Amino acid sequence: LSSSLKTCYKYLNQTSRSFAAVIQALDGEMRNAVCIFYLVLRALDTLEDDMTISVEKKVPLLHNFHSFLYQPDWRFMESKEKDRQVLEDFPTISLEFRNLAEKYQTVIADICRRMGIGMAEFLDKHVTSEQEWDKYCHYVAGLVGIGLSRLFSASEFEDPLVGEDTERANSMGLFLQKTNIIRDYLEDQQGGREFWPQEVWSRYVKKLGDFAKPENIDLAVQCLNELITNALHHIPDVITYLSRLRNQSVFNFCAIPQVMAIATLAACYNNQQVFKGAVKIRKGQAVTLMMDATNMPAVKAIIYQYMEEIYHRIPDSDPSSSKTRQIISTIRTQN
Ligand SMILES: COc1ccccc1[C@H]1OCCN([C@@H]2CCC[C@H](C(=O)O)C2)C(=O)CC(=O)N(CC(C)(C)C)c2ccc(Cl)cc21
Repeated sequence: LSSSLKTCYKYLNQTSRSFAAVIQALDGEMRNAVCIFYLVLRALDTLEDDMTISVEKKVPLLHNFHSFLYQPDWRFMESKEKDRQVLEDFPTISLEFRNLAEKYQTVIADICRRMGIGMAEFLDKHVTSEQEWDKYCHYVAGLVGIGLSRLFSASEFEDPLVGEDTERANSMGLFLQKTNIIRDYLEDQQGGREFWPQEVWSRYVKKLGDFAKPENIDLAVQCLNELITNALHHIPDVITYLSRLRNQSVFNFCAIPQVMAIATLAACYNNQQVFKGAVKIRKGQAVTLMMDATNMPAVKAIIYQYMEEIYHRIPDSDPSSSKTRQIISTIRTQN
């Protein structure tokens, strides 16, 4: 490994922690292409996230980020976020980008161009409709699923359908992103961020911060249940997506995040604790999920088990109850 690629893997371990191993297990040219894409997206996210960067400066940064990949000297020295090293040392990451085969460079660049446009559009707004929530999630997450899929197909480790079916790929990203958004309600509130869709929360309370107050806990949990029900709608696509993967290392890479998201949603379902802190699955639970999630029968078994758990906890008076039961039933009877 060049020193510059070695530095990239150091940043990958610093940024992705124990998921770094799963990336490092990817076969052949996939390994480096995903590592670099991971880092480049981390840089883009860090720009988007940084509230100390003004809108007039942020918009050009997001629009032009795809171009910076091709500018050997481009870096950004003014960030105040946790992962700011990937921006300060962007030249090292962009050098390794430019060492990828062109078929992987062009995927990453195109994705960054489109994600930038979409991120720039949401600087000025909160998410209103569920349709807008899917549009926002496409920009920040769904496009990541689509990019990764295109790397898998372009490397020829997976059939071209994996890269072409943008909707199944998009669903992979939306499932993770909506799960994060749901779970991070309170941490977001405290950082002054709002991602729950206004059209949903506005039917329970007047302001989204209201869900943190004790008198509204019943309403908060109803909204939580409704948004979780929304996220579950992506699981048929997730199953379809995973069922097409033929490469073991790619399977594990895609499957492990999804089962951990499923278990997280199950933990969060009808759970007051979402409104008081960060509900997380136990480390030993996570490890077992990661070790188990390596073939379709086992992933389906995990999904069905957590969905049955949710099913049996649905309160009769929950306003989303028959929608929750309906999507769980669809998932169960598909595979
Ligand atoms: C659409 O996303 C995928 C599709 C197929 C395969 C992998 C991913 C995903 O990585 C897995 C999620 N993840 C870990 C996995 C282990 C448990 C960890 C935990 O905190 O519990 C979280 C990540 O660190 C990265 C991440 O969150 N995203 C998803 C986003 C885009 C919704 C923010 C991500 C970013 C870039 C790249 Cl190159 C991949 C990924």
